[PDB]
This record gives sequence, structure tokens and C-alpha cells, in this order.
Amino acid sequence: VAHSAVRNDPRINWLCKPVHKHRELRGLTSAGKKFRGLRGKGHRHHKNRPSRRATWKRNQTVSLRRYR
Amino acid sequence: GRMFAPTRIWRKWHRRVNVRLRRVAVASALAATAVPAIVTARGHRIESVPE
Amino acid sequence: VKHNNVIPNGHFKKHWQNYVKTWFNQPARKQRRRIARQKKAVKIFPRPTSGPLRPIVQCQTRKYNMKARAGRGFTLEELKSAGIPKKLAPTIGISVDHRRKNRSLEGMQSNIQRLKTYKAKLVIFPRRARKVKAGDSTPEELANATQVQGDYMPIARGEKRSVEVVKVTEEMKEFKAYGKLRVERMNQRQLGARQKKAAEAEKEE
Amino acid sequence: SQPKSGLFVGINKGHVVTKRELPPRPSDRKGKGTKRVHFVRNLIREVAGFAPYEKRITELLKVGKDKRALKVAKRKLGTHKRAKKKREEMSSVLRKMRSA
RNA sequence: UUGAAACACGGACCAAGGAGUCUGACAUGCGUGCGAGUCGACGGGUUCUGAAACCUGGGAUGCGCAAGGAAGCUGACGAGC
RNA sequence: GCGCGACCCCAGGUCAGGCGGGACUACCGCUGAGUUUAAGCAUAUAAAUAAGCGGAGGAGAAGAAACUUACAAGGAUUCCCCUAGUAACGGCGAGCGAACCGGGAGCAGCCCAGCUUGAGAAUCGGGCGGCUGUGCCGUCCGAAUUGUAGUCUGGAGAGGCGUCCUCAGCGACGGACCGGGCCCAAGUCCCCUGGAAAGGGGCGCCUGGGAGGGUGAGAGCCCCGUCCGGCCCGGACCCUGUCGCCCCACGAGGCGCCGUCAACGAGUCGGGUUGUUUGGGAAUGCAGCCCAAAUCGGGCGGUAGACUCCGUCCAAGGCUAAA
Ligand SMILES: [Mg+2]
Ligand SMILES: [Mg+2]
Ligand SMILES: [Mg+2]
Ligand SMILES: [Mg+2]
Ligand SMILES: [Mg+2]
Ligand SMILES: [Mg+2]
Ligand SMILES: [Mg+2]
Ligand SMILES: [Mg+2]
Ligand SMILES: [Mg+2]
Ligand SMILES: [Mg+2]
Ligand SMILES: [Mg+2]
Ligand SMILES: [Mg+2]
Ligand SMILES: [Mg+2]
Ligand SMILES: [Mg+2]
Ligand SMILES: [Mg+2]
Ligand SMILES: [Mg+2]
Ligand SMILES: [Mg+2]
Ligand SMILES: [Mg+2]
Ligand SMILES: [Mg+2]
Ligand SMILES: [Mg+2]
Ligand SMILES: [Mg+2]
Repeated sequence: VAHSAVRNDPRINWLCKPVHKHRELRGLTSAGKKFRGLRGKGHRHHKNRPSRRATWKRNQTVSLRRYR
Repeated sequence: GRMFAPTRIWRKWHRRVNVRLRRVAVASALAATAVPAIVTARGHRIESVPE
Repeated sequence: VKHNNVIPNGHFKKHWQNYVKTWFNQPARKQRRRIARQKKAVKIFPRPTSGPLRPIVQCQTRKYNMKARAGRGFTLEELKSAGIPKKLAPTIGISVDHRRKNRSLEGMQSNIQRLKTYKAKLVIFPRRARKVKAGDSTPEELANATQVQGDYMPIARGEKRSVEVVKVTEEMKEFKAYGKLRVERMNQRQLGARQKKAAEAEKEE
Repeated sequence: SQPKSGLFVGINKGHVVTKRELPPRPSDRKGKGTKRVHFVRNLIREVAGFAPYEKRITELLKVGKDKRALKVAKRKLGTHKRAKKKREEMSSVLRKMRSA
């Protein structure tokens, strides 16, 4: 992503942005999308989106509203 | 040491009143504004006011 | 545990105090969204602040199929019947939904009329100063144009209550409403046994 | 289908509304085999050959053992739906060869 | 503690700190408002000391207004002493 | 007595470049307990948590249905309310526990691979030179035919025909948002007390300014400030508001018909078995190993199975704001 023949290709510029550093170590390649349960959409996969731990945190939260 | 039962931000700070009970109380307050004896008793100097 | 009370079932055995969500930022949320809406309104002026046009759909699931609500977007057939090209609609303020279907004629007719109703009261500025191409408008029209706000095409959720008066006729009084329901339930449950006895007829008879 | 009966119970229960016909969609040809793809896939078959289980299946189809041809296919491929189809495919290959 | 002046334990003295609280669910009682209804609690609008106040939605959100059945299902024809 | 060309490897302090480490609020991946509860305890619970190992950004992740539903059906992702302490799961014990529908916040969809330049690699990098300089131009080397560009992505599309209908940019001034510096009302009048008047009494004044602070005791008027605004300097901006010149096309796109074609991701899906995980129960996801596909075909319709029908979607590649 330092090669100029890459930086001038519109279809692959996305890989030069800082948000794509070490995609494989964060589970964001095709294999990563597989073992993260993201190949599938409905029930049978709903707990994996945004992430299994993000889903768990949301279900753990105690929401104490002002007027309750 | 730490205090007994340390205060937490999830105390119940704000309490709810029924929409209708709020309106009833405003009505009572408005009426009392029209009674000279009560406006006097609440501490307002109303002694040269015409009406 | 003691005296006649309800069986206690509170789910407080984890580290729940680490995931307490309080709402002290609720008034600030309203203000940020208001500023966001207000800032968005200027950057889209004169386009309406409610957004693009949404079609009428019936809700799913028995409990709600008698109620109409806004759907994602118009189908391709609704767009083509009203003569709005596929790739022009989002550019003029009309959402599209390449996924929705038209199984019942009345729904398709209703949403077609919205597109003409929208097209009737839609005005479009030219892409440059003086050139007037297809679909543009008269200068008089473009001065009378303001940023409409709110719901410029409201959706009535369902059928208005009407209690008419008619005459109760002899056929009406003879009709057995309960008898009809029980015989129609009967047919449903005998459907297999009837079809099987029929089916075995052509197998043997 | 014909719309519902207008009654809350029974066969075709539900709310009457004019049913309509939906034009073919792309992917209503999804899976339809096509010429050049089949040309390529046939050609590879002679170049590549047959898998050992595909060889075993035809042998029993050649004896006449339709059941075991299916039963071997199933333990290999996994499901009755695929095993049924692969047996028919082997039977087809068998009828384009032993015809002459 | 059955029994303490106890050959039962703690206490040299003084100052300051020091222990039934907060939260969620439910229940009875009491107070307030409305009442076959009742909640505006997620939002929206508006608001110039106010993160307040005030308006709005609900034609079906919660609870109540109907129950018995495992279920398929059926669902209170009007009280006398 | 050779010199070839390519293949796969060398070594270079070769030209030019990019890598590692740091911080913990929130985010992504892995790994992973026990205290505790069950009035004992082992499944269970604590917990898919703490600790451990890594990876990011200003947000991250997710995202455009191989989705739900069974309805007059709906239609990407995320978040809130409700569903709901519910269906389910559980020494069916202690306990645990989602999703669909519905209502809101915010809404946006895109791009590849493959049959399809063959009269022609039309593509791209680098050195060098020049200029208007985040780039463009010339030229020489090289990458690449074991495939760069263009078309095309199922919602389609390639073709064919056709009245038609649609397309080029730079100026000039600004408005907004961003930072900064300055300027801005009126008593320190008379007596008393006091070390000190900012206290008391008298007489006055400002107030779109009686927020706050300082000054020798409760100061609107002593000073800085506050209200209303005025001014001068500097930015980033890529958003739109108007005046100026330039006039978009035989290319592409839309739309009307046609029916001839119509290509769509493989040790992957899918099945078995093992372990883990889940509310997921003849098996929710994931992972090991074994078997191992199809193209009137494939994945689903929350009880395993065979057949007939029906609804539904199209995986195995990628990007994508906002709430
Ligand atoms: Mg004793
Ligand atoms: Mg003694
Ligand atoms: Mg003792
Ligand atoms: Mg002692
Ligand atoms: Mg004390
Ligand atoms: Mg109600
Ligand atoms: Mg693990
Ligand atoms: Mg604990
Ligand atoms: Mg224990
Ligand atoms: Mg214990
Ligand atoms: Mg023990
Ligand atoms: Mg940790
Ligand atoms: Mg992202
Ligand atoms: Mg409830
Ligand atoms: Mg758990
Ligand atoms: Mg001053
Ligand atoms: Mg004085
Ligand atoms: Mg002061
Ligand atoms: Mg001043
Ligand atoms: Mg499993
Ligand atoms: Mg992504």
C-alpha cells in the first residue's frame, strides 16, 4: 500500500486507509468473517452482529432512565 | 476507608408526576393568585393595588 | 424466603453494577439531534426535511395487517407504471426498493397514485442557470418554492370508523354465522382425510 | 393462487384482494444450465475422469442394483437429495455409453 | 445467658470519625389524580437565569377491560333466600 | 573452445520507499479461571466474566438478505422503547433467557471475477526533462498475454431496431461554520463609626448590564468583568448564493418493442463425528478430522424421516456515511 501503482487504483485505495491496518489480526478477512459467524444473516446468526461481545454487553446493560 | 453505602449516580434523582395531576395543581395555583388574602399571606406587599 | 409473596426472580447475580446505563445525557441528546436536524435542513434547502417519499404498505402478522404504514421504497413496477425511470427516482426525492413485491392489485394502484401526486406537486430546478432541459420548471415556479417541513404526504393508518344504517333483510336474519365458522373449520381438518380417500380412489377404483 | 375466501377460518382463509401475476425476475433463471458452461463441464469429464465412488456407483447401476447405487451415493455425499440426484446422473452417463 | 457484682469476655483517659443504606421486582396499608379506563415513561415541538417548565402522539405501547384447556379449541342466555 | 533465451534462487551500506514501539475511556480478535450461589456437591452458576496475548480508529464493528414470515405480507446495517423476565433452556433445581412483529433516531447504496481489444495492452510503475506543479506533458527502461484497461454484477445484462429524451469547466464576489486581539453604563458627593467604609443616615445616577471576581468589614455605580453589540487580523474550507465566459452527443445513458442468448465465486457448500458455545430444544454458531457436491440447481420455512405441492432467498470475493 506504499506502491504508487496501488495508490492510484480506485478499486484498491480502500486498503491504504489507516482503518485497515492488520485486517487479519482483527478477524476482518474472509476467513475472519467465517469464524466470526458472519456468513449468514437471520436468526441463527443474530448474536454475531455487531459482535458476539457487543451483543452480550447490550443484553447485560441495566437501563435506569431518568423517569422510571 | 470508604464510606458506608457509597453514594451512586443511579439514585432516583427525577420523579414523575401524572400529566393530569400537574395540570390540576397549576389550576389551583392560578386561582389562589386571584385571592387578595392569600397573596397577602404569602408575603407580597399588596396594599395600594387597585384590583 | 418467607411470607406469602411472589417467587423472587431478580437477575442481579452478575457484575451488573459495571453495566448500569443512566440517562443524564437525555436532554443533551435531544439538543444534539435538534442541531443535527437544523444543520441538515440548511444543507438540503429547499428539499423537504422529512426525506424522500415512502409508499403505503400493509404491516405483517395478523395482529397488524389491517394497518397501513410507510415502507422502504417503491417497487420497480410502481416506478415504471408511473413512468419514473429507475435511476432517476432517488435523484428527485423518491426512494426505491428493488426487493418489495406486488401480490395484490389494490396496493399497487395506491402507490402509483402517490407517485403522480408527488410528481404533480414536485418542482425541479435546472442543472445550470438558463438552460431548461427535460423535467425542469418555469422561473415563476422556482421562486414560489420553499422548504416544506413535516409530513407533506401523511399516511392514514387504517380504515375510518363508520357505523352506517341499513335494513335487516330476511336472508341476513337466516344466515348462521356460528354455523358457517364451525363447518368451515370442519372442512379444514378433514382436508387430508377427504383428499386421501379421494386419492386412493384413483389408485384402486 | 386464487385470493383468500374472505373468511377468518377454513381453507383459503383471509382477506380478499385482487391477486396478481409477478413478472419473471433475474434469478428466476438461477440454476438453469447453459450451453458453454455445460460444454466446459462435459469436456473436463473426459480429461479428468471419474471419482472412485462415482466408478463404484455405476458398477452397481450396471448390475441393476438401484438401491445400493443410491445407498453408496448417500454415505459419500451425505444427503438423500444429493444422493438421489447423483445416482440419476450416473445412470444418465451409463445410458449415453452402453447405448453403444 | 435459665441465671452476672462475678474467680465470664470487652473497657487506662480525651477529642474527632464510626454501622439497616441505595437500587430492581413484588405485596399489604395509606395519600393524590383520573376512572372502564389509565399511564406521554422511547420520541417530536418548543423553552433566552432552567439538563427545568409547557405542548404533542395512542385507532389499540404496558396494565386493566374474560375465562377454562396440555392442545386443537370453545368462551359467561342475565338470581333467589 | 561458445556466446543464447527464459525458470527458480543469490548477494548488495544498490535507487526509492513502507514495518516494529507508546497510551486505555469507548471498539475488533484470541485465550481463560476460581471465589460465590445451589443453605452440602460434581452438571449448572459465577461467566462466554477477571486476569493473560494481540489489533485499530475518531469512533470502531456491522451492513444492502442463500432475511423474516404465514400476513391484505414485509424488505441493508446500528441504536432506544416494546416484545419480555416472555418462547425456550435448566441436578426442569438454584436459576437463566433471546428473536419476529410494532413504535421511534437515522436512512444510501455501491464494485469486482467469469464467454465477450485482436485490424491494435487501448492499461500501469520508474528514471530523466519541462510546466500550469496534491498533478499534467514528452521520452527511455520495465511490469503484464500464466492477463493490465474497458464492458458487466442478477435489481440484471449482451445483442438488434427506434420518433425520441439526458450529458464540458474554469473564473469573480460572497453566506455559513473556526480561531484570535481590542472597545464599550452609572457616586467613590455630604455627615457618623471604624485601623480600613465596601457599614449606617442624606442626596443622586445606570440597568437589553443586580452572572462572577478583586479591592483594608454585606460595593449595581472603586477596578476587571456582565448586557446589547461594534471593530480589526487569520483560517480552514470543497456546502450553496448570485453575476462572466464558455454551450453539452453523433460516445454513453434513459425510454418503447423483441425474443435469440443470458456465463453469476470448490477441499467450498453440504453430511458424519468430536469439543466448545447458545434460549436454540433428534443438535444455535464456531472449530478439528473424515467423506465430499450440484447447475430443471442450490440455501431456508425453530421436531429427526420419505413423497406431492406451496412461500422464500442465491452462500462460498470486496467497499460503504448517519443515527
Ligand atoms: Mg451457661
Ligand atoms: Mg465466683
Ligand atoms: Mg467470647
Ligand atoms: Mg482488658
Ligand atoms: Mg462524633
Ligand atoms: Mg390503552
Ligand atoms: Mg474459547
Ligand atoms: Mg461475585
Ligand atoms: Mg455451596
Ligand atoms: Mg453457604
Ligand atoms: Mg464447600
Ligand atoms: Mg481483560
Ligand atoms: Mg468500518
Ligand atoms: Mg407484562
Ligand atoms: Mg449465560
Ligand atoms: Mg465599568
Ligand atoms: Mg459609603
Ligand atoms: Mg462582592
Ligand atoms: Mg465594563
Ligand atoms: Mg454443537
Ligand atoms: Mg466492512
